[PDB]
Amino acid sequence: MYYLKNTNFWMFGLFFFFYFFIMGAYFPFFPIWLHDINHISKSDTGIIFAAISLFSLLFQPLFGLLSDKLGLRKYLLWIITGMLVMFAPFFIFIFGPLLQYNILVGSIVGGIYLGFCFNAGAPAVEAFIEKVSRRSNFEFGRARMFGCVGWALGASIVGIMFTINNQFVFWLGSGCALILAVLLFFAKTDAPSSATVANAVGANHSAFSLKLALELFRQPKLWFLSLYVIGVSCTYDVFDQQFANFFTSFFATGEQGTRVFGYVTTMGELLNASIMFFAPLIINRIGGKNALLLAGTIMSVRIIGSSFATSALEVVILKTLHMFEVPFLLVGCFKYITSQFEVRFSATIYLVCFCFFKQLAMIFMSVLAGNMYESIGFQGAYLVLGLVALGFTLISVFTLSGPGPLSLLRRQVNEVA
Ligand SMILES: [Hg+2]
Ligand SMILES: [Hg+2]
Ligand SMILES: [Hg+2]
Ligand SMILES: [Hg+2]
Ligand SMILES: [Hg+2]
Repeated sequence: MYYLKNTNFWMFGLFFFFYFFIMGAYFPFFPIWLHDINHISKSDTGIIFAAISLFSLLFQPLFGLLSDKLGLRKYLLWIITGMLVMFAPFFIFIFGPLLQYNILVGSIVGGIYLGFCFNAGAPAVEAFIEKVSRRSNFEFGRARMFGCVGWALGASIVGIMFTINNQFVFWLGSGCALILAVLLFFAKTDAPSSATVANAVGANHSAFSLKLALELFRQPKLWFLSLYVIGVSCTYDVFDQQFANFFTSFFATGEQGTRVFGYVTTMGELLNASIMFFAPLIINRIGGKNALLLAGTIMSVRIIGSSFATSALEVVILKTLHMFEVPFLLVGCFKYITSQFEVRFSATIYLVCFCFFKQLAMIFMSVLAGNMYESIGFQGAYLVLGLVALGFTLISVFTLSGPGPLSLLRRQVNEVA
């Protein structure tokens, strides 16, 4: 019972909530803002994203690999709030008024960093946050699942306030988020007490270097998954960047796609959370490769089925699919890698693939798409990618590591012993 009476948690669980609320604003209703407010084109919206990644690549490495040597000092994660402070002004006064104010290239860029206060940041947050509750102990797997209510809830009500007014919203971005978020930095915690008074006494560190990667580039198990991720991911994550202006049309007004598109993500959280608190064994029984393979066919169905969307309702089910696979793509991504590759390579794997590869591919495939959408329409563009996507999955069938090699009852045991 070191929670109801204890602080940090009862605190860093709020900051952790009041953050995602900012998400529930940004990441869902961005395209809408762009298209529906800045009447911005489909081959140009593309650029926005294409641009982002470059900084969700160009940052996660500088960030991520800093936060370590930061300690329990809040310095980084403080100058992240000094952004989510200036949300409104930026967005209304300099983002769109640079985008819309036609001069695009040059400005997208000059506004693709407050893109990091989410992608690079979010982890930089979560990460730093646990060390906060690795010290004043409790477990945060009960603290984050506190901050996962803010996005769910932040979604619905922003869909509503967006129609009421697409701008009141950019003001809860600052208040709703900044002030409180950073006011939750006055009760803050520090100074190392009955364990680890240096970065080596109790809590170690997980490093990566040159020659490991050179041994990874060596390993084939990589090249094949490195494919599955670059092929069937970068891909499907394009479909999702703009599968909103597609969703919207189908309905009566604008207060439809919107007021209700939000209504779905939201009603598609529980469905996601209640699936996962479950997914573990579901996976360690179903294997790993298959847990991705499953994750695969779905997202591919999703893409494909979208090139056929003739009904609004449809796109409403074509949606539920999404948060119906992220668990498997996520839980799968793990229980697999850590089952086919060396513990030492681990973290490395998550750069040689994620913070570096997909982010590159995804960067281009956003523009290939960007244009393409406006060449055969979402639908047609959709008939392309989706097919491409579902194409790699089939391959990957042969490309991925077996469910039981020569040492699974000898090389892997970590959750068992
Ligand atoms: Hg907010
Ligand atoms: Hg791709
Ligand atoms: Hg969650
Ligand atoms: Hg993942
Ligand atoms: Hg990177």
